[PDB]
Amino acid sequence: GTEIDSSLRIRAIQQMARNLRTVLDSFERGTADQLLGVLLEKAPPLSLLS
Amino acid sequence: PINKFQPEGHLNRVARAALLSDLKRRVCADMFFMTRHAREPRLISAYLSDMVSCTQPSVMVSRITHTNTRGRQVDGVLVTTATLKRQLLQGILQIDDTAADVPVTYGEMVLQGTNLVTALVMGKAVRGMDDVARHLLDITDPNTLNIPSIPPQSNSDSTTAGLPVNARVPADLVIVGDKLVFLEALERRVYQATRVA
Amino acid sequence: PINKFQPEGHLNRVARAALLSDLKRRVCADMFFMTRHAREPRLISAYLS
Amino acid sequence: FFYNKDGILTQLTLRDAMGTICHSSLLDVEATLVALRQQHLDRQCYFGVY
Amino acid sequence: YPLIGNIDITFIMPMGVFQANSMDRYTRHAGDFSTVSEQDPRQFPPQGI
Amino acid sequence: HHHDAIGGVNFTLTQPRAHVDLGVGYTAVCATAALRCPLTDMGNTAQNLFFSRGGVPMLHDNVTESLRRITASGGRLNPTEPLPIFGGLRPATSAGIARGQASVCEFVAMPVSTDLQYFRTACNPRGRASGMLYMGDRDADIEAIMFD
Amino acid sequence: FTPISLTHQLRTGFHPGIAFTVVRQDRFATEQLLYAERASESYFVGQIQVHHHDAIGGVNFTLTQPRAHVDLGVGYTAVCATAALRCPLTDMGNTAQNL
Amino acid sequence: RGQASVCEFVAMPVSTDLQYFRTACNPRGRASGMLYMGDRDADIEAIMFDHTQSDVAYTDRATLNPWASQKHSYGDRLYNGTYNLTGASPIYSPCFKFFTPAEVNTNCNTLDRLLMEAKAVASQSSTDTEYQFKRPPGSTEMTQDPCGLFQEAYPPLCSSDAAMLRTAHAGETGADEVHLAQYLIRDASPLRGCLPL
Amino acid sequence: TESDRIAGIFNIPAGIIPTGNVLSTIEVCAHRCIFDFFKQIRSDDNSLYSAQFDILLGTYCNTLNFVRFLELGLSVACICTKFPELAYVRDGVIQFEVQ
Amino acid sequence: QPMIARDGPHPVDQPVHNYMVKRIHKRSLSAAFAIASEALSLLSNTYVD
Repeated sequence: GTEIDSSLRIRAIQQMARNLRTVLDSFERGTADQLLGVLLEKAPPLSLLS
Repeated sequence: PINKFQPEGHLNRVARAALLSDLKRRVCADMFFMTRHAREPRLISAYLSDMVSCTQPSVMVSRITHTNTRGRQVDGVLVTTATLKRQLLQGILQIDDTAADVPVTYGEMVLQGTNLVTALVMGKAVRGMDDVARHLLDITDPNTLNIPSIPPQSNSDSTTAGLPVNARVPADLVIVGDKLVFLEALERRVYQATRVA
Repeated sequence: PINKFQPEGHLNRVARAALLSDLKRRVCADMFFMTRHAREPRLISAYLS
Repeated sequence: FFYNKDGILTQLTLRDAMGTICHSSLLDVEATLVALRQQHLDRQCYFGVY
Repeated sequence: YPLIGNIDITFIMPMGVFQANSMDRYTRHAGDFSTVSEQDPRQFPPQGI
Repeated sequence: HHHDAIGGVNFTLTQPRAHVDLGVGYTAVCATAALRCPLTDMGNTAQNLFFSRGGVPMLHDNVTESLRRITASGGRLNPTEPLPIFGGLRPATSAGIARGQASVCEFVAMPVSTDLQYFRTACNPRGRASGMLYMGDRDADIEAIMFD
Repeated sequence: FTPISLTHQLRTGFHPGIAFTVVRQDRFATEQLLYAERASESYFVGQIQVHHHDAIGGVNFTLTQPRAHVDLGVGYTAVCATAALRCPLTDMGNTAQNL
Repeated sequence: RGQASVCEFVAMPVSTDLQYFRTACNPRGRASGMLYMGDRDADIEAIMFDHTQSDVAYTDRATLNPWASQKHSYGDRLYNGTYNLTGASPIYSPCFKFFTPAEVNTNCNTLDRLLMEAKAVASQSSTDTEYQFKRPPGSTEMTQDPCGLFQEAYPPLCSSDAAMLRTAHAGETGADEVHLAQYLIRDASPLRGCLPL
Repeated sequence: TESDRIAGIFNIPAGIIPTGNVLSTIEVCAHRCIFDFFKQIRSDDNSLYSAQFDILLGTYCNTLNFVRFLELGLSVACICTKFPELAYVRDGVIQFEVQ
Repeated sequence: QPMIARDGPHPVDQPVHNYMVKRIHKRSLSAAFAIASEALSLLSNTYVD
């Protein structure tokens, strides 16, 4: 509770929150990537399907 | 082609070699792209759009900024030669406006109070030491009401004095792609009847 | 080409020689401009300007 | 045969390379020999050099 | 990024094919590729591609 | 997953998921549209067949050594000169790369009096057309097309 | 292949068993095409002081002003490209270099 | 008609593959440069001078000519800036940049270093003189220099015979490549549609 | 060098209020072999008036723009549904009855 | 920089923060202005003329 370690603790929790926000954003970013992957694996070419 | 053919970075030997061959072909081809393809305005308007939307933007702190008469802020300046300005304006690019709103005041800075004693005694200084100290103390000293809020933003608390005024100035604005840019070919306002090339 | 090529004046030998070759080519080309480019209605309005 | 700045035909012949190949630097082999003697050499046969 | 996928295309060329039939070794004109040698160095069997 | 790390602690967040294609027919159609730069070199890089061990050798070892020595001359990729026993016989690495990854060319022997019009269209390098694509009456019709 | 004999053969019309590449560097006058972004630079302007010294007629006043510039862009905020071509400054002649 | 440009002559064997000069080539006979690394630090010297390995670009041979491409060959002892044979000459050598190994630091990546070297570099010749002399001491003028960072040189419209350089149609020039023992090298420079004939 | 490093930070007097009164005013030049930086001036000197300093002209930080999967155009190609007990599913099935 | 989550034989990525420092570069601007000595003698009369 000294006046110098409080700023370091605040910087630590700020870095932790800033990290965790992008970690939770990564799943919403990667769901579309997984969908593109499984849709690319599932698709026959047009030149043989038509 | 470095920005396009490399998606992110950390290219290996093979991708860098292919990129180098593409660089050689592109720098051999697009050397005199406007005096060569003068009869095709479509190619010139296509590569000017690539030139404008191939550079990254910058920081976005401003109080009064350059804008046209309607209110749309401008995205840069495309400084030319007057012959190239005439060739661009006759048949390639389209005029968006004839007058623009430019700022007049500069915006000064000074050191006084804590910055003056910090510069005189220890030999360092910082922009807005009062504001930085106020934000640090009000995010450190009080209770949980104010501490868990550190948003990266322009902030700019207090900041007394200023002058948010604009003046209408005759200058030709063109549009390329989706960006509104200036088109100045300044040769008579400056570098006229003086010895500088 | 005199008022187009040089910005101000007092060129050196090389710039004067290149300007002189440009003068020779230009005075050889566009001397009978209205009986040569009679079919084009845009070149005459471009050189009158 | 090539073209000038103005389009005039010009010619470069072998008599022009006489300011380069007819210098004393064509017989400046000593630095080359010094650099060549400081390498790894094997015991080669001496029929054509002796 | 996906949708920047790759493809593999295989190329085939013969190297030492000599057209064995005498009726197939035709030239479409008299002086197609003339030379100075008394024997034309193109009737010989090819060795490269 | 609370897991220890080099300096501190590594938290690995794992989420499971699954997918079902609820379509009767085909519900996704892809097609190649544009062509970017070729990633490989269309060069003349001859394949060296001295990288493999296991076949019958010649009786004289100097014949094989000299044959490998002339074969290595006039080529890009070759086994290294000490011939490392208990190893993979990797080719010696080189300096920087100019125009992409080198593509090797494999050579197939065939008679001189070969119909040249066979190579003017999309042909097969084996000399006889094969594949699974031709069936209709039985199961073991793929070794009859390919080899009989 | 003695250089005196090479002089004889090159003057006469003989072709010695050698060949050359010429290398010739040429200059051209080009009109460029510069684009700059909005917040491309931060430009600091100082204060102006004068300097005094004598001259051949009278005295000379030298007004100077220090200024500093910072490029506060993360990536590249200015793109230039050569657009047009003017007349070449140099000659594409045949002037053999003398060693 | 302007400042005379000097020509430097590099010796080579007579039976030289003529197809090498029909595209953008290197006068040294072996492709060199800082642009091909990514594995170690001492690889720029192995590209330029080590002839145990093959050439980087034309990768089935060591060098086009063996008289101006080794460590201490005739052309290398004549045109390298390290040995300083032509130091007292006041005349610019146009093949100085193709033979001199440039100073290189290995800390940066190839692409950003390339963009650093692609800017408007300082001049290497003189403008006010009449013989294309060396750079005067303290002359400040910046030229955008292509083909000096790629170490290449573009062949112009040249031929060994004046007969085949022009056809009889009152119009376009000749295009036949080889007649009996002569040759006509078509233009591969960026000046394809310029420099009138 | 170390004496210059000592004198470099927190420069000499520079107009700071005194903290304690020094007694026993004697000749301090004789025992100069104490302290780290000793400088003696006769009456006045021009090195007492220095004001060079460093300045930080602002820090710039960006904020990320978070994406949502529903807002994309790729969300129309799937029917997302939650299932918390997915780890206990051995082999789920779907069925079709087409006439 | 942002992050993306993926599975398979790909290593798990963690977000990366960058710190950069740029510095200023000092230039100048100069311009001359001359006063003739006769004008200085005229403007330093000191209540004589």
